[PDB]
Amino acid sequence: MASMEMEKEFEQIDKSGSWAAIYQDIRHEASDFPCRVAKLPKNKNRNRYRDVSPFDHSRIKLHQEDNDYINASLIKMEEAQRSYILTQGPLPNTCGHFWEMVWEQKSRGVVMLNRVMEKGSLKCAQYWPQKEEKEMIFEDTNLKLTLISEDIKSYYTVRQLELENLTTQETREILHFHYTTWPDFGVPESPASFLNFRFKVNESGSLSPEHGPVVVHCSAGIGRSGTYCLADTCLLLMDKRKDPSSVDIKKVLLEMRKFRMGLIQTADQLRFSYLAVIEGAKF
Ligand SMILES: [Cl-]
Ligand SMILES: [Cl-]
Ligand SMILES: [Cl-]
Repeated sequence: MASMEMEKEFEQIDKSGSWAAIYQDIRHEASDFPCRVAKLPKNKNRNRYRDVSPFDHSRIKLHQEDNDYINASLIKMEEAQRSYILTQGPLPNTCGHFWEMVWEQKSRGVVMLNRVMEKGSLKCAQYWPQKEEKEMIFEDTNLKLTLISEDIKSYYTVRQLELENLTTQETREILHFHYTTWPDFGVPESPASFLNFRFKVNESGSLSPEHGPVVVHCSAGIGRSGTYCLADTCLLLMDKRKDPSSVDIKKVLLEMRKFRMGLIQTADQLRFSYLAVIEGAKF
């Protein structure tokens, strides 16, 4: 019943053509916090986009002795009982930092929402190994990463990776959930594949409470990644709440934007998030 209620509002926004107005209201209401660390001169080459930075209060800090900076934010959705690390696609010089973050934060799942190249432009470095016999060694952070197997499906691929801390020789299995079919322009026409992908992430065990937060990225870590986090958080809230129809997607998005700027980068992404929540509410 909460799906039919939200669907009638959705149809009202469609008929009004008010998606852009609602979206601009969100942009205007969104939190503004300092990002002084991200903007230090020494961090210039650690940011893929000069206009997308983590706030100081929620940034993930690396623990090794150097420079603690990575373009990544901890989004703690307390009522939904889930935290997420949203991060940019790693750069050629930050793939060691990325896996150091995964190790130190105890994450067991990585959700990737882009292809490495799209429309003939690079969105992310090739930060995992494509071939079993060609493992990756990150000499700066002393980590080794091996492809163990992969399950390639028509719309997404799940890879079983082994991440080894070369200092301690401890190994962990990391699952790489790679949504490979987001369209080159716009958003998916239907959220069915997106929701089936989310189900596979949530059923994998990689997001058990015993493990650290899932790491989610796209190219900047705000648009497609914001859509995934927003839909997942809203659907979780529909279980936490006594009345599932009380979940207000705009309010949830504003709460997420306390922890990372720019989440949801277009009105079409906002509409898609509503559509995904409406459909997932049925199930
Ligand atoms: Cl500096
Ligand atoms: Cl709410
Ligand atoms: Cl924005």
